[PDB]
Amino acid sequence: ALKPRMRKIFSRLIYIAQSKGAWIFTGGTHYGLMKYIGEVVRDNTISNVVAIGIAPLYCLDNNHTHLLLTTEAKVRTQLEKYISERVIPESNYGGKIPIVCFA
Amino acid sequence: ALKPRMRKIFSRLIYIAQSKGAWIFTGGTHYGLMKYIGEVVRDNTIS
Amino acid sequence: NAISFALYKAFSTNEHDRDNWNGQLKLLLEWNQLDLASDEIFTNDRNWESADLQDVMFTALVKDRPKFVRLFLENGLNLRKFLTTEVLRELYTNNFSSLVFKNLQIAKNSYNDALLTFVWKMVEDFRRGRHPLQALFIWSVLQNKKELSKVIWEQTRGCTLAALGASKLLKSMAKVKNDINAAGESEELANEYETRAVELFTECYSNDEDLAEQLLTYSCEAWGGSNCLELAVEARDQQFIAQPGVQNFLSKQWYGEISRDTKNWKIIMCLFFFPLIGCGFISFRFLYYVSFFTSPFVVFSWNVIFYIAFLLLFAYVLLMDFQKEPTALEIILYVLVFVLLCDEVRQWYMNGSKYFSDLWNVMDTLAIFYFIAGIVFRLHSDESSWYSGRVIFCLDYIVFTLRLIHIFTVSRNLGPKIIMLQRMMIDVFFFLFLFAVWMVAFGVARQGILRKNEHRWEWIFRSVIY
Amino acid sequence: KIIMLQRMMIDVFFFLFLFAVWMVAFGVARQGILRKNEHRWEWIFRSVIYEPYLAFPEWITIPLVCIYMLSTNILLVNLLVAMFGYTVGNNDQVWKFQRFFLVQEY
Amino acid sequence: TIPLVCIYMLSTNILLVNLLVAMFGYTVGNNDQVWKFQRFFLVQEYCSRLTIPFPFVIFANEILAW
Amino acid sequence: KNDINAAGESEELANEYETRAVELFTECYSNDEDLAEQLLTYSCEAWGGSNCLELAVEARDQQFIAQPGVQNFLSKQWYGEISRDTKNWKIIMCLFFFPL
Ligand SMILES: CC(C)CCC[C@@H](C)[C@H]1CC[C@H]2[C@@H]3CC=C4C[C@@H](OC(=O)CCC(=O)O)CC[C@]4(C)[C@H]3CC[C@]12C
Ligand code: NA
Ligand code: NA
Repeated sequence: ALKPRMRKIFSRLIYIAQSKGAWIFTGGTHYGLMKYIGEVVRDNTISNVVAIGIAPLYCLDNNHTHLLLTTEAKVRTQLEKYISERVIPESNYGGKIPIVCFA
Repeated sequence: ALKPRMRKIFSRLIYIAQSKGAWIFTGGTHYGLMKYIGEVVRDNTIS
Repeated sequence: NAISFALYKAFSTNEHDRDNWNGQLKLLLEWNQLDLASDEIFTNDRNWESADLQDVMFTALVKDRPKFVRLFLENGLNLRKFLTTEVLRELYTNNFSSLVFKNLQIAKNSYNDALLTFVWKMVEDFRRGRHPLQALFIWSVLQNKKELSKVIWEQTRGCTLAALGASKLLKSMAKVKNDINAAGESEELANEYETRAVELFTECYSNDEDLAEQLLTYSCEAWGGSNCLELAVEARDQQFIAQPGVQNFLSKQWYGEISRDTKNWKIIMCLFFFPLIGCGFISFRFLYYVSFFTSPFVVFSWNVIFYIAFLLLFAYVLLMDFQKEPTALEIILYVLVFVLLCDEVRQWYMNGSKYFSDLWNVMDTLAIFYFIAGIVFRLHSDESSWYSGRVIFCLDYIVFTLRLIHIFTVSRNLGPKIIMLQRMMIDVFFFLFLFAVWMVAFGVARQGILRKNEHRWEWIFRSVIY
Repeated sequence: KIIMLQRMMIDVFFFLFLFAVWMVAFGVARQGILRKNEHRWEWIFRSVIYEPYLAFPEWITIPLVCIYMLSTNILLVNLLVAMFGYTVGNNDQVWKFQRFFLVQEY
Repeated sequence: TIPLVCIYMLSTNILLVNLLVAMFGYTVGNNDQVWKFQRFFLVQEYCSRLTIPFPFVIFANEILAW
Repeated sequence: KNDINAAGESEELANEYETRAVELFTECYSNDEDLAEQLLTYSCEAWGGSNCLELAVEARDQQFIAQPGVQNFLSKQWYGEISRDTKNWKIIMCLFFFPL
């Protein structure tokens, strides 16, 4: 249920991620919020978010620019810990690349 | 932190002390509220 | 408010940023967390020195944080010692947006003013190479930093001035139609600097009124080079000048050193009879006559009764006198026109070729230029030009009455009817122009019908009109 | 209508005064042109007023009509300013007091 | 002669309309503030004159703590 | 005027589609103004066959056309490719003298 409040959260978030140049890891399928997310990243690459998707058979979301198709929600954890350890000498968050997990 | 409320207290106080002719004992140093206090006593010895 | 509140918690609980509190400030400055930074960083149980706050303030300006520039100032920051000249040129050369800077060049050219020539010089020599706090306020009011320029305004030394001068810098850039949104936001920002300077003056006027009016004519040490009152009339700040503080100051100025509580006629009964000033019949405030004849009420009252008595000896020289010799009654009528001309060469000063754009100062100037032709037609001794010199004196008697009528037309209806008049006066100027266009049409349709059909000269270029 | 009237009545009192000032001007520019040029007495102090009430072009006829455009402006403007002098200037209370002050005078 | 009076109806229209548009050009267009500034601008133009009579024209930082 | 109530409810519903299209355009005009004016003259693939601006003038939507977005677009159209910041007389002094 993408409520008019629930679409206020996940569209202000895309503009915030545009002002910072973030990545968005999500379930790369053509349903739910994940379909609504991909429509906003498609519409906001004209104004620098990169939406990486990680996944009967579910239809694939045709709005994630890089797709990463149980046995797959373990490289998602392996990915973020390599990112969260990764020190960068720009060093505004003490380096270490700030991670948020929206649930 | 001389807040806009914290400067409301210590500037109404100077005018109250002006209407009564008081003394103000404070830490005589060029910092903090004590610097902000001394600016109001400088500006209120003209009235 | 949820991401930065979550990201701050994972940063703060690393147990190594107690010394590195400066990391938590730039984190909370990259986002907009005023209430979190004021409670958990600037709360005085931690040891900071407020001298390494200067590289954080420079990012708090150029990243458009109008709430943190107020926070660093209320936590102690000497802004008149922070604003060094290399800091100010990092703003105008790097962090001044090129769209507003290209908007400034078009603002400087098509609407040229003494204020804008000061600002266009200021952006230029800051992009080339003291009162510095009055330069940061210019930096934030050009680019319409609407919440940030309210903070820098609160630090300025004289703020009855700088709220009005920024109200001019906006309104002179709110007419550039390259971006009507940026010209629209500059218009609504200047209205709340008018309003910011109205109540700052009425509070200055609810106290001692003589203390307030000294601030209206302050020299300002050449901020814009103008005073607070002259900065308002050139910017057409109608809300500032229509307040009862300033309109009282003009009425105290126009009556001058005479008090306004004598009567109206009580001054006029002293213009005729000079011994009545020396009594207590006037209540002005040793040689009160210099205070009397220098107040602009009696100056304007002299130049009407002298101008009325100018015409009654202009009529007397035109009926009894004016036989063949320019007699003694005409030589004073010669020099009084020259006296009425020798101020117009000073009205030829401070005009800028636009004080002749009221269509009534020119009718006063074409009056005197029609009078010198009557002098040229006078001393020629032939009866064909003597009578032709009498006729362009008599037509000039109307114009020297139409100046006097235009004096009475304005000076009675000077009030709420001064916008009804002089907007209507151009509207009848337009109507009689459309009448005279129609009379040329009706002349041709009368000349093209009646006789002398083909009997043509340069007669026809002048007969069809009259 | 007692505030519309008697504010307008002074406004036409002012306009006809500016008309009579102009008629003295147009009288002099009529007496100073026609004959009895130098035939003068205290005749002239009283003839110049009533004479417009009962009523060579080398380049001078074109400013004369420009005078007849400037003169008819500044009198017509004062006519219409007299037409709307009541308009400028709680309008309910101000006429009931002026209605009260006239009847209490009577 | 019948369009000539139609001209004498069309000509007297477009001049009479411009007469009455001139009669109410002041009406269109905060009305209190706009006349006090125009009252201010005229007197300050006359206060910008020399404050001497007509025949004589040929003759011619601690307050901020408050 | 067969049913003035249904003709009255259609009148007050159209006023909150005017108002629904005023603020949807001023938000489109508070952003890039050249991007907004391309939407005013869109071909629409024959929805009614008209553009958004021509649909407003035939419906006499006075609230939509009197907004400062569209009235700026006309003044930028009537001055044309000349900028509006030259002067008024500056164009007129170029009509007489072609080298200027
Ligand atoms: C006897 C005859 C030959 C002489 C008549 C004298 C008048 C021509 C003079 C003397 C009194 C004068 C007036 C005295 C008071 C003023 C008020 C003044 O109104 C204002 O308040 C100005 C606006 C302002 O600054 O407040 C305008 C001029 C006026 C009418 C003066 C205009 C000319 C007057 C009528
Ligand atoms: Na006339
Ligand atoms: Na006619």
